[PDB]
Amino acid sequence: MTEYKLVVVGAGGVGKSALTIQLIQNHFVDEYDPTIEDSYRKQVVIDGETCLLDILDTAGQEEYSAMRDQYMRTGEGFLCVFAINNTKSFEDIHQYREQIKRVKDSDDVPMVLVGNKCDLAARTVESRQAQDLARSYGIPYIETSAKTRQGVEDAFYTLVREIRQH
Ligand SMILES: Nc1nc2c(ncn2[C@@H]2O[C@H](COP(=O)(O)OP(=O)(O)NP(=O)(O)O)[C@@H](O)[C@H]2O)c(=O)[nH]1
Ligand SMILES: C1CNCCNCCNCCN1
Ligand SMILES: [Ca+2]
Ligand SMILES: [Ca+2]
Ligand SMILES: [Ca+2]
Ligand SMILES: [Ca+2]
Ligand SMILES: [Mg+2]
Ligand SMILES: [Zn+2]
Repeated sequence: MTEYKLVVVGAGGVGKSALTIQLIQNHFVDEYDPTIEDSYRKQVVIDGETCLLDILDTAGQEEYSAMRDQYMRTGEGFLCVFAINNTKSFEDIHQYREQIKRVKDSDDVPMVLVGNKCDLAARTVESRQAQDLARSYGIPYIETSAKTRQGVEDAFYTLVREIRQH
C-alpha cells in the first residue's frame, strides 16, 4: 500500500502534537509537553485508497533538535501549523517554509497551512490574512481545532491530496 510521509512543523505550543494525537488517537491533549521528535503511524482509508500515514511530529521549541532538518528530509508533505491566537507563530511560518524548501531542495513541496486553535476566541490572525499567505505559497489554508476535532481530518487528508497532485 501507499505510505504518505507527513511532517508537522511550526512554532512551539501551536498544537502540532495535539493535532497529530487527535488525528491518530482520537483525544485532545490538554497539557503542554514540548516534543523532541515523535513518530506516529496509522493505516487509514482516504478517498477509497487504503493509506499508511507516517507522521513526524517535530519540535517547535527552537532548542530541539539542532538538526530537526535531518528528520524532515524524508518528509513528502508538510503541515505548517500556527495558532490563530498567536501572531508570532503566524509570522514564524515563513521560516518553517524556508526550512522545508532547504531540506527538500525544492520550492515545490506538498504543504498545507494550518491555523490551529480555531475554537479559541482570542483571534489575532484573521482567516483572510492566512488565506493570502497560503495563496502566495500556492497551498491550501485550513483552520483546525485539536480540541474540538474541527478541520483535523481535513488538514491531514488535504495534505495527502496535495501530495497526490504532486
Ligand atoms: N484550545 C486549544 N488548545 C489547543 C489546541 N491545540 C493545542 N492546544 C493546547 O496548546 C498547548 C500546546 O499544544 P502542543 O500540541 O503540545 O503544541 P506543540 O506545537 O506540539 N508544542 P511543541 O512544539 O513544543 O512540541 C497544549 O496545552 C494543548 O492542549 C487547539 O486546537 N485548541
Ligand atoms: C519534492 C520536490 N519535488 C520537485 C520535483 N518533482 C518530482 C519529484 N517528486 C518527489 C519529490 N518531491
Ligand atoms: Ca485530554
Ligand atoms: Ca538542502
Ligand atoms: Ca490584525
Ligand atoms: Ca471521522
Ligand atoms: Mg509537540
Ligand atoms: Zn517532487
